[PDB]
Order: sequence, then C-alpha cells, then structure tokens
Amino acid sequence: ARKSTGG
Amino acid sequence: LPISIVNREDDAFLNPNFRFIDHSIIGKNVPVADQSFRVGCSCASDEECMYSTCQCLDEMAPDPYTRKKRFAYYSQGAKKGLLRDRVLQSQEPIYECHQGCACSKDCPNRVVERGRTVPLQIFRTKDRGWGVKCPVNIKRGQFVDRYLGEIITSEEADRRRAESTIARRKDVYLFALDKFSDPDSLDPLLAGPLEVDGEYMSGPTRFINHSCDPNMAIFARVGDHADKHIHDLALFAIKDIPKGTELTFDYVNCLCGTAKCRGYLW
Ligand SMILES: Nc1ncnc2c1ncn2[C@@H]1O[C@H](CSCC[C@H](N)C(=O)O)[C@@H](O)[C@H]1O
Ligand SMILES: [Zn+2]
Ligand SMILES: [Zn+2]
Ligand SMILES: [Zn+2]
Ligand SMILES: [Zn+2]
Repeated sequence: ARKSTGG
Repeated sequence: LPISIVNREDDAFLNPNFRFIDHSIIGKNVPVADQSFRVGCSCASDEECMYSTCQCLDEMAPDPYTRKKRFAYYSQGAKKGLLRDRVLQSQEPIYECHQGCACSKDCPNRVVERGRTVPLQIFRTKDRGWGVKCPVNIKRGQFVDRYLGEIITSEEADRRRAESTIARRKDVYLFALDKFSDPDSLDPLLAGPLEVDGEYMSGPTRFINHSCDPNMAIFARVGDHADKHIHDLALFAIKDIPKGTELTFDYVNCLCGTAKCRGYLW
C-alpha cells in the first residue's frame, strides 16, 4: 500500500 | 541532532544500500513551475510574518482590521514555535515562508523549513522491526522531522507497488502527497496524484511505526505556493511525548497495542 493524508 | 542506531538482541543492521538524505529528491517526470511565477513575502524587518498582512497566508482562511496573529504557530508562551492548537485539531495545510520572502532564518513561520531540531535514535523493537524513539522530551505540537524520499508520479509508483507487492517484500514506504486533490479536473499547460517513496533513501522518519492511537500526525507544509502539488510532509507531535517512547502515526490517519486498533494498516 501507501502512506496518505486525506481527512 | 545526530541519528544513532541501536539494536538490542537482533542480528539485523541497516541495509548497506539504504542512504540518509537531508532533502527530498525529485524524479525526472515531475513538475517544477517557472521561477517566473514565484512569490514570497516582501515583509520587512526581522519579520512579521505572523499576521494576515503577509501574502504567504492568503489561502489560510481566518479600528476595523483585526490585525491578529494567524501563522499556525505560537508566538510567545512556553509553547512558542509549537503548532497552534487550532491547526493541530483542524488539520489545515501549514503555509510557511521560504527563499522567496524578505524575511530570515527565524521567521516565526518557517519552522518546518529549518528542519529537525531534536535528536532521534533508531532502535530495534522486537515485533515491528525498527522503530523510532527520541532521547529528549517532545511537547505536543512540536515538529519532529519530515518525511523524505524520492518524489515520483502515480504511474511509476503503480510500477513499483505491484512489481514489489507481487513477487517480494511488502514493506511499503510510499507516502502520497495528496492534501490537495480532485479539483482543477482538466488539462492546463501540457498534461491532462504523485507520491514520495523512501525505501532506498530517506530520513529517520522512514522508520516510524504505524499506530491506531498515534502520538504524532502528519501535516502538509507549503511554500512557493506553486510548489504545492509536491508539498513537504511534516511530522508533528500531537501530544506530549516522554523520552524513550516510540514515535508513531496512523499511515492513513497491525501490531499496535492501541486498544482502538483499526484492524490492519492502510
Ligand atoms: N502498525 C504496523 N503494523 C504492521 N506492520 C507495520 C506497522 N508499522 C510499520 N509496519 C511495517 O513497516 C512497513 C512500513 S515502513 C516501517 C519501517 C520498518 N519498521 C523498518 O524496519 O524499515 C510496513 O509495510 C510494515 O512492514
Ligand atoms: Zn516570513
Ligand atoms: Zn511575511
Ligand atoms: Zn513569506
Ligand atoms: Zn493498530
């Protein structure tokens, strides 16, 4: 997978 | 501000191929807007870049105016230079200054810019492999370090994600620069979503383990204002942290003790 930043 | 590695009881060591870098590195198929539309602030101074007069915080909304302070960091308490609580809880991008403004090194709104100010120590936990802990206290709101690596595009990533996720190592190290998406748507210029990968090049934060009740969180730090599709990834302490406690953060926001454990990661 991958690291993220959303909300 | 030295990195130290410690491994008690394992025979593992850092791969001789891994490399430590101070600044991220762009891959070749990624964007670099013209130095022709770059804007910093003329302030004189120182600054006095803590008030709305500075063009660096336009997008930052408010015998008659206021003529109040607004730059997302505290200006004078024992918490000076620490992330405002308004920004912690509210997770709005941090608009910081850069090499385009008429302000210098201490410009109160250039924290992430200055880089890490606390010494870190990688140590070998037992279950989750390597992990990170700090040899000195870290008050909540504090800036630990930022996530680095090699900036790339969604397609080339798709390339590695599967080429890897299929035949070998699962250890994922790709962070997506998506605060703005988606727104625007358409275409413008031329053409009608590119990422940062630090498997073979990165900073200490490359070793922080995921948790479901993290003591740290990541925020986007923006500068040029054209350089925002490739925004910095800042790791801020969301709560006070004793020494020797393993830095953690939710990879999206599993062997984590966390009673609130969301099942798995990602
Ligand atoms: N909460 C968690 N649960 C399971 N695996 C985790 C985890 N946090 C980190 N990892 C591991 O770490 C990888 C991402 S990067 C973490 C660095 C790793 N500890 C190292 O020694 O290089 C994940 O793919 C997984 O293999
Ligand atoms: Zn400034
Ligand atoms: Zn300014
Ligand atoms: Zn500025
Ligand atoms: Zn968990």
